[PDB]
Amino acid sequence: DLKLPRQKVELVAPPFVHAHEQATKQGPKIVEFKLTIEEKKVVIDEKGTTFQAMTFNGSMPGPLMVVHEGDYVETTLVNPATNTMPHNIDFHSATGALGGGALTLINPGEQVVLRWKATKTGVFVYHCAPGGPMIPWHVVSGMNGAVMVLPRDGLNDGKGHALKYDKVYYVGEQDMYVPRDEKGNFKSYDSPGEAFTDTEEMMKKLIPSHVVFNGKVGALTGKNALTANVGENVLIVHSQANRDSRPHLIGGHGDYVWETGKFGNAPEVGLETWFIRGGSAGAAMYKFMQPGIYAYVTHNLIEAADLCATAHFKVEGKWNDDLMTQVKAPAEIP
Amino acid sequence: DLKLPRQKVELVAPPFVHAHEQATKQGPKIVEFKLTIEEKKVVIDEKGTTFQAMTFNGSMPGPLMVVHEGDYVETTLVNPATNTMPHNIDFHSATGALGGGALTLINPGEQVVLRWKATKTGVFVYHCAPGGPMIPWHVVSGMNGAVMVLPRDGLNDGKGHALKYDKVYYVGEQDMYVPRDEKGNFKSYDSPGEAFTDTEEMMKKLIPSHVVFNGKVGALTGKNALTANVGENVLIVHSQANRDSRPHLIGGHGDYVWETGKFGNAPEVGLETWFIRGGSAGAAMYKFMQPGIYAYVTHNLIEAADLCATAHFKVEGKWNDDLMTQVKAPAEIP
Amino acid sequence: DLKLPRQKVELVAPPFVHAHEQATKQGPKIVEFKLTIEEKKVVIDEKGTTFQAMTFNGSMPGPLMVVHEGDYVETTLVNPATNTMPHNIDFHSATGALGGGALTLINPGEQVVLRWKATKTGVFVYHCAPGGPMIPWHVVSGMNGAVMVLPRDGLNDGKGHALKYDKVYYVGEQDMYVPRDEKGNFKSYDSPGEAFTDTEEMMKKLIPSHVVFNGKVGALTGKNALTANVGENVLIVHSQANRDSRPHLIGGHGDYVWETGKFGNAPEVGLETWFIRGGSAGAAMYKFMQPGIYAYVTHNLIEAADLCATAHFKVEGKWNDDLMTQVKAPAEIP
Ligand SMILES: OC[C@H]1O[C@@](CO)(O[C@H]2O[C@H](CO)[C@@H](O)[C@H](O)[C@H]2O)[C@@H](O)[C@@H]1O
Ligand SMILES: OC[C@H]1O[C@@](CO)(O[C@H]2O[C@H](CO)[C@@H](O)[C@H](O)[C@H]2O)[C@@H](O)[C@@H]1O
Ligand SMILES: OC[C@H]1O[C@@](CO)(O[C@H]2O[C@H](CO)[C@@H](O)[C@H](O)[C@H]2O)[C@@H](O)[C@@H]1O
Ligand SMILES: O=N[O-]
Ligand SMILES: O=N[O-]
Ligand SMILES: O=N[O-]
Ligand SMILES: O=N[O-]
Ligand SMILES: O=N[O-]
Ligand SMILES: O=N[O-]
Ligand SMILES: [Cu+2]
Ligand SMILES: [Cu+2]
Ligand SMILES: [Cu+2]
Ligand SMILES: [Cu+2]
Ligand SMILES: [Cu+2]
Ligand SMILES: [Cu+2]
Repeated sequence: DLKLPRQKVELVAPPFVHAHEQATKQGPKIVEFKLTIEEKKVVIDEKGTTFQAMTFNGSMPGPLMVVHEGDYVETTLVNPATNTMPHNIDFHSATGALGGGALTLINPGEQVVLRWKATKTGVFVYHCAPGGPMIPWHVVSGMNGAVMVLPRDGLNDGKGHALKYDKVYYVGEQDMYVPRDEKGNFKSYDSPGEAFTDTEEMMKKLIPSHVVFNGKVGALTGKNALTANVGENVLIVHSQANRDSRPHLIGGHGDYVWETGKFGNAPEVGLETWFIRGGSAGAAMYKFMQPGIYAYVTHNLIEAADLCATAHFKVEGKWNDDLMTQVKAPAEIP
Repeated sequence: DLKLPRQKVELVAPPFVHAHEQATKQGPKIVEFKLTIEEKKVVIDEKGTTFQAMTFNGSMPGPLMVVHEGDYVETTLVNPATNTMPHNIDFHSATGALGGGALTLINPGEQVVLRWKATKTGVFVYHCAPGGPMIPWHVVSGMNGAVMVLPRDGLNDGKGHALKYDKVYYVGEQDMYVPRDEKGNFKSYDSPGEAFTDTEEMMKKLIPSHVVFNGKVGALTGKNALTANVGENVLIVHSQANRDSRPHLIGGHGDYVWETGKFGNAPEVGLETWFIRGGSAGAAMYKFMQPGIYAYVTHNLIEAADLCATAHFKVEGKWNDDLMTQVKAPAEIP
Repeated sequence: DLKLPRQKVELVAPPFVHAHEQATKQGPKIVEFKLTIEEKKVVIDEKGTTFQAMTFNGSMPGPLMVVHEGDYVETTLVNPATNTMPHNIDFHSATGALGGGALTLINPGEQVVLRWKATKTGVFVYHCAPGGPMIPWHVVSGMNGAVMVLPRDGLNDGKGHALKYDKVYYVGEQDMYVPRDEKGNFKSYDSPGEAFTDTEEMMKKLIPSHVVFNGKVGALTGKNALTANVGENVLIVHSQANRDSRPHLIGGHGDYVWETGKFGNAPEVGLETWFIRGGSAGAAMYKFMQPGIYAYVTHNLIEAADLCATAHFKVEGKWNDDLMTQVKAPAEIP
């Protein structure tokens, strides 16, 4: 009975985001997405530690879905027969039926189609939630992503001025719980099922072994560093489906920050470090002023440097000596 | 010398709240409350784990006290001779004498009467605080509740519009520290005193064994689920006297949220998950749009599903297919 | 080429703050500071536990630096030959080069001079960040402080009214990780280098042994209690470079709070407890209304009472019985 135009989106793997308009003259449409669940053993660190991951579309985090307020989001969720467990999807952006979870439980070999109306603006978590103790387990195994619901007029600063980003990145942070054997090495498992008992015991102690961006230590460094140029306004969407995080751009700021992630609220300005509550997404925009390398971290520095939670930006452009200068290089003390 | 009318309140056990007006034409009064401390061994989980609780009025949390700005709150605190320890009360809503703690220390067999002027609006924690290492121990043993100080004109959205709730619930979250014996079973103790040494050792490691609403795993489920109807605006007051929490209504939102809990500040709008700082209360209101079961959790999902921190709402009314619909039920993949 | 007047500041040890103007008619200047790194073994608790500290200017936290928006901050960082490690400095208030860290790495026997323009108002962390796993280690060893960048018109409430403080204190909170030996006693080490392996292993488990203000349990109690008088407006700057905190003034409030610490945002009003995200500074002002002793804590009460995180205020003036009174002193129950 819903007679609106249909638009398909081709999702892209994080940290990139599929093409979209900020402000739009389009009216509501039914925006069609497909997510295909993949359970797979992956490597999560430079030492070769393995992990029984469970993913939407093969990635941790799942891809960012972008729509506008008043759109209808129609998702085909697919659980191929090559998987071992039931799965579903809960959208924090949606209203009713446990976010959609109560309507989307699918066994291996099945698919389901859910539609929800995007009545709330902001960035929001989505995650699997099959029931009971499976809920945390599927989430901390990687089954979480985000969806961004933009105002049709684009973003604003709460004082009448438009805020337009030149690019957007999606940083999904994942707390992981990898058990150790008696001598202190990380364990490997043959299936998610086999990993479950030891993983749950560790989970209940509330200390992760790894905290990573984009699924692996170092994922967003080297060839895969984030990039910008001086003068570019970059939006960084950050999600954490289970545990708090405190993002910080080393050498920069959050010029405009929605730490609770919801665009009906004005952004805060000029932040050093912001806070993503476990179970949410937030967003920060920054206009780069200086070239060079920046690190984007959670500012629990133990997590950042020792447990995996560091990304880099490589920024091109001209150095601004008015903003910062080395007046005297390192020299022997007089 | 204070010549105002006196009004007695009959407190009720959480999650319910004693009857009160939102907006009022009454001027200030002296509002009289009684709290009677009870130390008691209770069951906190479905496996029969026991716990040496210490409570105001027999409940965890202690009952919600509701007054208006400019009222005077006169509390008779009673420590019956059947208890073993000294106790007191600190109101975060009050000014002076460590919140009242320095004026209310009572041995078993004694009572005291404290009056404080409600000069600050919002929801606030109250808790026992007898001195030194006893302070955390009495709090994490259950000796905490909340008090709500309403504006005399009721709540507003910060943009001129009244916000009236149809009902209010009080969810008190309790971090508990139950030691285990060598083979890994929870220990039982004959008295709070006997539980103290092992409990303190565990407390200092900062990981709870249980995180519960209303004193027990499953307290706010089944016959004791929270309830609403589609179209009802429900206020949920959430407190945590010792440790952070991140509330989330699964399948809903926080339409208007005071996460720091203080009504002199405008609410934020349209939240997915909010944050209650340890040592505070916050409040969220939501107008239900869909029938069915909702879960109200802390969105550390390990705490929610595995350590006890899940409540349910059962909501009656008509399903709204515009907001959400299952377009295609689970089916075999083509 | 920068032709502005130069002004030297004599830094003072926390919790005190060097003399400065709130509102000023001065235009921009180059404000000159010196920080001299000291590695030293210190006592951190009343039991005599020792700790391999690394400090700016000999203190934990490092001293508060105060300037105005648009000033240039020129810091001479000195690493004497008596130290063992390289060190640097990252200012969260600065733009570029990892906050200055990429321009300030100095070996023992060297110094460097960095200048940055104070373009962002608020309170901000500064900390050492030499690279890799050294970053958390130097920070949690004590190498962090703060800088306050005031508006030239002083502070305001966001509604047109000036907020002038009568005094300001700087409370730096430090999470410390002191390993234990087999029988459960804290270990002592002969050098920071020797402490590193055991300290890193503990750090990665994310539970501190101590959480202190001003470098030691009890530092801000007794002779060294903070002080005020009834009617005095006190600003409390609170920093935490690595881990979250939840400040609370027991018996008081946060009348005006910048919990994210940034003066381009209006303060929140009337808070009980606020939240300092790890990697940030925040600020709260309170006008004292009652004499007596107050405690200033993190409201994880286990951390406050058992791990070290309690300061006192001693406040002089006249008791206000309208705000609070003991109606009936402790007496036997009728
Ligand atoms: O060497 C036997 C001795 O080792 C312990 C660990 O201290 O257990 C190890 O050996 C057992 C027998 O091979 C294994 O099953 C166990 O998993 C391993 O830790 C003791 O329990 C045992 O007495
Ligand atoms: O079987 C004795 C042996 O067991 C240990 C634990 O490994 O201690 C247990 O037995 C002691 C004597 O009964 C108890 O006091 C103790 O509480 C219990 O754990 C060893 O310490 C002991 O050598
Ligand atoms: O008494 C020897 C016995 O003690 C253990 C600890 O259970 O190790 C202790 O003694 C070793 C030899 O002196 C020390 O190196 C070690 O540091 C200390 O804990 C056992 O490993 C050993 O069998
Ligand atoms: O070696 N097993 O944990
Ligand atoms: O290189 N020393 O001045
Ligand atoms: O068995 N005692 O912990
Ligand atoms: O039931 N299978 O389409
Ligand atoms: O006794 N060494 O940890
Ligand atoms: O001192 N008893 O009332
Ligand atoms: Cu799943
Ligand atoms: Cu969720
Ligand atoms: Cu008590
Ligand atoms: Cu308190
Ligand atoms: Cu250093
Ligand atoms: Cu930093």
